[PDB]
Amino acid sequence: NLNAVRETMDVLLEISRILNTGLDMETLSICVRLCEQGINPEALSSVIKELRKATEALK
Amino acid sequence: LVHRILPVAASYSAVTRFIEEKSSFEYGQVNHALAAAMRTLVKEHLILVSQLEQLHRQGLLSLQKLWFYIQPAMRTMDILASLATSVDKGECLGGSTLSLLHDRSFSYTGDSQAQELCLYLTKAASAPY
Amino acid sequence: LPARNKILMLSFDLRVGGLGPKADRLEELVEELEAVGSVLDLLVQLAGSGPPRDYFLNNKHVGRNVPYSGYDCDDLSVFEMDVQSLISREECLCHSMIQETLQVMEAAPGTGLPTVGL
Repeated sequence: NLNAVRETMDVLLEISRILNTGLDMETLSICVRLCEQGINPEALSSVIKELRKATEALK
Repeated sequence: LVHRILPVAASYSAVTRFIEEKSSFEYGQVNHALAAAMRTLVKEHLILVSQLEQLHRQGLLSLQKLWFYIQPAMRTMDILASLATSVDKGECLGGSTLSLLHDRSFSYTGDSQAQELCLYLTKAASAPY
Repeated sequence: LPARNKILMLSFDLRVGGLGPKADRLEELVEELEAVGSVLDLLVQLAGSGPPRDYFLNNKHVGRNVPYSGYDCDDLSVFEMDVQSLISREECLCHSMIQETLQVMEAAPGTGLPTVGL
C-alpha cells in the first residue's frame, strides 16, 4: 500500500495540472495531507483563492 | 548656471571609469558587485536623460526645468564620485572597502537622498562576503 | 454524485475542443482513480481559475505500414495554424518589447528614479 499511495499521488498530479488549478506539487502535498484528516474541501477553495489574490493586491 | 550644472558630468566621468575598471578580477570579488551596483545607477541616469530628450524636442526643456530636475541627482551622482575616488585610491579590496563603506553611511545619515544609495551599494558589496 | 463521474463530465468538455487522445488518456486514468476522493472535489472549484512539432500527426511517410485513408487535404489548413500559433507568439513578443522601453524613453520626468522623488 506504501507503493500504491505514491502511484496515486503521481496519478493525481496530472488532473491538477490540466484543469488549470492553482496547485502544483507543493500545494498538492499540503492539500492531500489536509484532506486525509477529514477537512472539508469547499472551504480550502477560499484559502487557496485568497493566497493567490493577496499577492496581486500588493502589486 | 552652467558651472552649477557642470559638476554632474565630472561626477559621471569617474563613475564610468569605476565600472569599466573595477569590473576586473584583480580588484577582487567585492569590486565585482560594487561595480554592478554602480552600473545600475548609470542606467538610472540614462533613463532620466531620455525622458528629458523627449521633452526637449517639443521646445519644452529649458535650463530652469533641467536645473530643477538634476538637483536631487547631485545628491545621487556626486556621491558616486567620492566613494569611487576613495576605494580606488590606495589598495582597498574585500573587507577594507566594506569598512570604508560602513564609514560612509555614517557620513550620510541626515541627507536621506545620499543615504539610500550608500545602503544599496553596501547591500550589494556585502553579498560576496 | 460520484467522484469518477465528475472527471468524465470534463472529459466530454475536452472532446468538444478537439484533443481526442488527451480525453482517451483521461478515461484510462478514471478507472484507476476509482475502480484521495476528497481532493478532486477541490479540483473542480479551481477548474480554470489558476495561473496561465510531432512527426505522427498528418504525415503518412513513417510507419512500418500505414493505413490508407484516401485524400483528405483539408487538414493542411490546420497544419498552418500549427505554425500560425508560433509566428503569432513571436510578434506578440515584439509588441511587449517595444512597449516596455518606449514607456521609459517617453514619460514624465522624475518617475524613472525614486531618489529624484526626494
